[PDB]
Amino acid sequence: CVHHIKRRDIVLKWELGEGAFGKVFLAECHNLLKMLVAVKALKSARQDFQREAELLTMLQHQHIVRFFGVCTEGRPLLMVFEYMRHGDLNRFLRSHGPDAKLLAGGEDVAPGPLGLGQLLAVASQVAAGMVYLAGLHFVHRDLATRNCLVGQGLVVKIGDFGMSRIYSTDYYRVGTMLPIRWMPPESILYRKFTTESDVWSFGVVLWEIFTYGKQPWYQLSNTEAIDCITQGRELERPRACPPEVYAIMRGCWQREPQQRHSIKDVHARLQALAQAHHHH
Ligand SMILES: O=C(Nc1ccc(OC(F)(F)F)cc1)N(Cc1cccc(-c2nccs2)c1)C1CC1
Ligand SMILES: [Cl-]
Repeated sequence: CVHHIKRRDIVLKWELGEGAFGKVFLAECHNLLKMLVAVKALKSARQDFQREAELLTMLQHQHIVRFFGVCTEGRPLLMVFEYMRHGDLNRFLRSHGPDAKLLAGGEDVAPGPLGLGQLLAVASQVAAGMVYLAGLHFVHRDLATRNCLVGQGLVVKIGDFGMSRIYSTDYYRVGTMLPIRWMPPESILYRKFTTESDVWSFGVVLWEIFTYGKQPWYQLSNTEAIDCITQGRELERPRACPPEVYAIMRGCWQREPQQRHSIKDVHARLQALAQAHHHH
């Protein structure tokens, strides 16, 4: 079922970044539809790549980054994805925040912070991707803005760099890299990962969106953040966050996993708020 792509049809442009087990390149792909694509090159490694390819071929949704296939005939092994021009959502939020004008290039279009409508549109799209994954009983385990991508026209989709571990500071070593600031108490304490720990992570993503990409618990060390989370401390309402949006975050952050609101209900509430603000 996995689509295969000839090595001749992939023209590497430049290396975007690299991690311990992979390198990501911007490339052009021929006879796929010239087309820009993001290519992951693998540094057992195989079989894990094969399971990954099968999984990415089955995950198909408007808010999941598009996977086009693999290149296995030759070395290294390649995975081909659509190119998301505006990069990862954490960097996107940080570059479209209150200090956007200071950071902007001279030619940037209408520099300034994203407005409420745009922030709800980002939030609703991430929630839609999570509704799809929950429907498949798929647990992401690392939902965070660094793992979402932004395309032209404020199109937001869920991904997973794997190599996120630029963002090494967002993970804590115990003893495996865990994104503790995005995790609920049961995941930090017992590594219990479920659709309910993903909804908790979505509440944290909502907080990152409304703080224009700040790191959750930024004032705290990893050990201090683990202690705050397990003690039940809640992140502060962001200045740009309306009370209705903070109530949605609180619904994702109920201590008992079974008490957390479903991602379908969270998505429905964000869509309703986005609809109510469209003309205002
Ligand atoms: O996000 C991924 N991979 C990935 C996707 C989906 C997925 O399914 C799940 F459900 F978990 F979401 C799992 C893993 N990337 C990053 C990625 C992809 C596409 C474009 C871009 C860029 N375009 C511009 C600057 S960077 C980057 C791969 C490492 C390549
Ligand atoms: Cl509330």
